[PDB]
Amino acid sequence: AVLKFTTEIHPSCVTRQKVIGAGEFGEVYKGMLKTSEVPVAIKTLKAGYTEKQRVDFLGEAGIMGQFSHHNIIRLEGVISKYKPMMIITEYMENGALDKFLREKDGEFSVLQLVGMLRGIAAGMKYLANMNYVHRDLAARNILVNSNLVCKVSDFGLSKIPIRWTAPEAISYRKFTSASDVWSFGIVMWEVMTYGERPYWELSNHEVMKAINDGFRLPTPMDCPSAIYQLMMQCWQQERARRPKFADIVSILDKLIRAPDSLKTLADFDPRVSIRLP
Ligand SMILES: Cc1ccc(C(=O)Nc2cccc(C(F)(F)F)c2)cc1Nc1nc(-c2cccnc2)nc(-c2cccnc2)n1
Repeated sequence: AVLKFTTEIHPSCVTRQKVIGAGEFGEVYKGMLKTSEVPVAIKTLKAGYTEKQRVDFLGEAGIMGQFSHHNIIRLEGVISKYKPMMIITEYMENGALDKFLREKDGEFSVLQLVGMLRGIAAGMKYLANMNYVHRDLAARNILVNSNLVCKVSDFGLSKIPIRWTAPEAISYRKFTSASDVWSFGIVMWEVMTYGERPYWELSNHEVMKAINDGFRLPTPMDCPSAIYQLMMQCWQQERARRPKFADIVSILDKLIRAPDSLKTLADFDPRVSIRLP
């Protein structure tokens, strides 16, 4: 009953080409899939996996089959009847959003950046409504297609993402859609800075200390006032005071549909001073 919304793929339809990462008990590959070839990513469960690993692997496939949304990575199908077992998803030539933005610094309009955030928020609203808590929302877990559409994914830990994680999730392991909202605020900051490292060189302990003392990330350069205000509200210490994803999607949609609203920029706090006549 775990694989209700998933298609079973026969192994003869799949060609693993090059290793692109590490799974939990198997490699992740780039490959080709032939139905109706399309490029795919392929996570495998290799010989020797434990019962817990099998349960988690097939459960992941099952949950992924349930999702059908423009801003969630699409499951092509699963190989469960043969070994090794596989989870097969679409593949994005542009890759993960964090590396993408870092390699394309300054190349997009404010409206393009905000549109990426609206899509991420819409995907997160869907997950939260489906009662799925992501727990690792970060630009590193978002794929970008050739139309600039962002697809929320989960590639596993890179490393504990302290600086993306809400205080209550760090302090007492309370992961909810409201802690995902905190993470989404960090993702907003990553996007508007073209992939800067949150909190720069602060250590994990220094970040938590700063947050507990009330400090928050400063505005990115060239950032719409409305966008900075929204990310700041995602970082409220009190979980219940944060916007829900429905609120975030609504605001971002309204800002995009009235784009003059994005012309008012938050003041950027200069780190250096250059004196010239
Ligand atoms: C194969 C696979 C299996 C599962 C997932 C995945 O996102 N699972 C997942 C689990 C829980 C929740 C969600 C959710 F959708 F976010 F909600 C997704 C994604 C993929 N696809 C994938 N695409 C890609 C990829 C890379 C470059 C371009 N296009 C796709 N990479 C990787 C990858 C890289 C490094 C380590 N582990 C997995 N994975």
